[PDB]
Amino acid sequence: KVYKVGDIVDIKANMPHKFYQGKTGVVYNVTKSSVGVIINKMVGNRYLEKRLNLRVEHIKHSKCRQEFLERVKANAAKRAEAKAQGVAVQLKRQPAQPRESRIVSTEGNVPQTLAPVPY
Amino acid sequence: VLKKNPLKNKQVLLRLNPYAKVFAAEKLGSKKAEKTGTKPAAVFTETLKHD
Amino acid sequence: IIQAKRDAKAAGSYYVEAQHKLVFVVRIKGINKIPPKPRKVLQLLRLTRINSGTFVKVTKATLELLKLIEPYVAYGYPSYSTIRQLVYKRGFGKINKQRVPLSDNAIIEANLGKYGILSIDDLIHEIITVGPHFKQANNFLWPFKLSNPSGGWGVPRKFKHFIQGGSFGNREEFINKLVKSMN
Amino acid sequence: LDDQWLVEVIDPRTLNRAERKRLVKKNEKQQRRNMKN
Amino acid sequence: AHFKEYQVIGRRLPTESVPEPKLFRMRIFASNEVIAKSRYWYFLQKLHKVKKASGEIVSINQINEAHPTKVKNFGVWVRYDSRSGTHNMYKEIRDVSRVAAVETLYQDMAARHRARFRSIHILKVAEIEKTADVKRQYVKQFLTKDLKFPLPHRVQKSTKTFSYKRPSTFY
Amino acid sequence: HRTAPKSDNVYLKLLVKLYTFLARRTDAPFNKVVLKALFLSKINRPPVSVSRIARALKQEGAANKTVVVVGTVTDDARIFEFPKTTVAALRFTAGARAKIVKAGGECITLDQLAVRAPKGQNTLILRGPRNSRE
RNA sequence: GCCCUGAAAAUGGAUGGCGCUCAAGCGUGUUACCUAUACUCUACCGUCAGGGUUGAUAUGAUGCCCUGACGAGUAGGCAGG
RNA sequence: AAGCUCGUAUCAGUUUUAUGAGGUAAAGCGAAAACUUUAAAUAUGUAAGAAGUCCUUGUUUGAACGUGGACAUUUGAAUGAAGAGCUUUUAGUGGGCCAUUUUUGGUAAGCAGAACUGGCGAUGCGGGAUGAACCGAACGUAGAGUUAAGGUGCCGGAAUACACGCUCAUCAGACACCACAAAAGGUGUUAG
RNA sequence: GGAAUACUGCCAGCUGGGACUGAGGACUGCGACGUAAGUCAAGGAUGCUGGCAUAAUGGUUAUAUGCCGCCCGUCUUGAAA
Repeated sequence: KVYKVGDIVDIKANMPHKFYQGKTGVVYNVTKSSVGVIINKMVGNRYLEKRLNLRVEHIKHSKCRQEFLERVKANAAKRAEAKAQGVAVQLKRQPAQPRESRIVSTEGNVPQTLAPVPY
Repeated sequence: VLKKNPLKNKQVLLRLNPYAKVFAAEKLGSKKAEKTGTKPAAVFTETLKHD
Repeated sequence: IIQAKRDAKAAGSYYVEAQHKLVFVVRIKGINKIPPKPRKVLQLLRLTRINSGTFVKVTKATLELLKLIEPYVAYGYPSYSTIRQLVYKRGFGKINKQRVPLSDNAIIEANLGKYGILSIDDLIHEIITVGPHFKQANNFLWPFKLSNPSGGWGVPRKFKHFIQGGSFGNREEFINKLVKSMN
Repeated sequence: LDDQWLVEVIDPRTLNRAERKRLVKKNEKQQRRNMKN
Repeated sequence: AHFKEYQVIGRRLPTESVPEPKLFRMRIFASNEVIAKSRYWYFLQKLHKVKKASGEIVSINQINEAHPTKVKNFGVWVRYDSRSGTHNMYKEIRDVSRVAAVETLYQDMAARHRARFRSIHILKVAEIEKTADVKRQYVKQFLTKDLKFPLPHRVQKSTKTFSYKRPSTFY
Repeated sequence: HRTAPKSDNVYLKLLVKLYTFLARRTDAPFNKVVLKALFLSKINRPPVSVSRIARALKQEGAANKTVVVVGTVTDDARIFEFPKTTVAALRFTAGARAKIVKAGGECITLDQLAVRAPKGQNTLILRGPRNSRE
């Protein structure tokens, strides 16, 4: 397991001393024992700078840029289709839309009415 | 120099919406709708009447 | 819409409608003693003062905002008659600044004839049918400055939930009564 | 300190080992001079 | 407020490989349609693990009274979770419609038991058809043949602030 | 972000009133920037050497752009050759005044430049180094 | 659920007082009504902001004209009188 | 406060989306609760493109670095916004109260220690009889109209309104209350 | 079996009563109305008529009534006295 400088890691302590517990920063230092991970932390309304070392079997290499690495390549994948066609790609990520009107049949499904009968 | 509200002062309503003239012509808000005899299915009646 | 309900009942079935894809929100609570987390949100809605009012394209992401500011506002779905008046009586465009009253179509076409929109009713059509240029069409209008309602509020104490006999929350259809009272 | 899992601001934990090795050997240095006199 | 009675149907949302769940339906007394749906999902959490975001309303309808003139005799189950653990309560109301009966009950429960509108489950409101199934005393009171009773001490509401007559109950 | 210059010179305010008439009604990018330099401090109007002009004429195809300086023009004997060009500014020192004319160049006030170039056509603007003094 | 008891002094006294008992109490429902420097509208002042305007003959161009939004405030800081 | 150094498309006390972790236990059901996948909200981090990517195939098959070329704005979620940095300089002010939220330790009882956010100070105005902290409330000058909180027997402006029930007190209650005397007593009543 | 009404919602349906406001000052615009000429409730009020012509309105000044309103300044920020 290799850590380099600039890797983005998250904290998952495999206790009760200190708690960040799921917080994410970047790596600046590597020695054989620990690695140097530096962390933003607000005081007042201003972010500080927390150099910090951690035993390397408590810290995981974070993947959070995963979908973004896909989606730039996905847009270019759709872009290759986009030159091959008279089409708008609609490459934007969209919010979830409110859904449609539709008819539901009570044919195989008689509405089993209920109450706190009790049961 | 002054905002003349529509929905009164009909001249400023006709400053907008030239269609609104014929809206009051064909009277278009007291439009009648025709009736159709479409009774619901009886299951629907039961489930409403059901306790 | 009426016919689909009628046909389903004759066919023994149930017609649901589509979810209402447009809301109208009015700020109720005053300016002071607000936690910062909602008070950031009202500034995103241009709800800078009491009884200001605007529209929201209903998304998932927008819907989470109303769960945040629920004790402070009221909202529902507007009808055509309700939308038409606020464009008419309280509509104000915005030429670079300056809360410009509408008063003629030529102002609108000078701004949104770029987007095809050249009437006043095109804009109204772009609201109630949430269309391709809704964001600019909503952003064009000034936030609506409304008066305190004529008949009053109903409830004696406002700040309980509308379900629980208060004022705030969703009132999906009943927002149409309150806006005309505040027009 | 050498076994716990974070730091809160070159390794620091081996320094804590080093400063005791001063103070352990400071017993050992002060051992000798009283063994002389 | 003067309530209404509501048939409310919900079907929690069909997923892939689960189309068409079983269309649950309750009878809701409430003022308007908004409170009813709000009251609706509330029961659906207590009964089992469905939640409000997980599902949708199929349809909602108002139930009129089938005979809003005929005087009926109503039996009511109410249980409520006070002050310690809950307990049922069965009171009988001679009344006109279903929605008429619940109104006086909420007037009754807020009179004696300090009972909130949230505090109360209406389990079932049943019409007693046959006489001599009515069990309470005071409902049986008004059922005897050819009932007559006086009004004693008839006050008259004055309109203006003075009168000249030493007015008397009339009589 | 200054609107009117601090100096109570009358003659300076004459040029100000002229270019405001130009900058409103000539829609050329030149006339505004010339006006904007007229509100500057003594610090922000640094003196320009005659040699810095001689750098400019060495550029490509620009031996005939009428170089215009808002500030003042100073002399510098470190150069020796000097072109035959057309220069307008506010102030010429006596060294600066003589060396241009003895080269054969012409020395002009800014108002005549406005007459000759209303839209500032075929001109050139220089600025002296602000970061010289600390 | 209400009800009484469920200790508490020492000038004369306080649900704010009067008093009020199918309340002028308590719980609850319904509308109606009263009202702030709050909000809607208009006028006015003032600041800021954005536009326009040497063309003589006539005027102050730092002027004029159009348009808008704003107006709490100690220590303090600036401007105009 | 003075400036030019920006009037760019750059940012945000915000969500969404993916990725996180506390799995708190609630799925649940497996092999005989003992799974190991997985299902929520409770608050929280990180990320969301133009210096953006590929290709060319070199350096020191990968990887870490590179030469060069191609790919524009439906250019890479929502929503709101011309106020981000600079160089200069420089007035005051650095100890304090109240509340909520977690969290740790507590005892006659009060608490104590942290972390966080409000309010107060410097701030009037309507209400709470009166009040630093309670409820409401965006302070130019006036006019009109509508309300907030709170009220509508009489002081006192507003229904001795309507509707159903309950209560009689030899110092009832009109509220500080979801606390203290408080756990009970009573042939007082009412409903179960 | 056939109707009515309640309820809720709409009308670019009609009509009455009240109260407050009258900014602005050649023209231009958007309009509508009319065959047109031209007209208009269309980029902010005009018309008609009376009284008085002075202490009449107004001002100023005493005083009464209603309602509100504590002694300033300094110092500790609160019993903040």
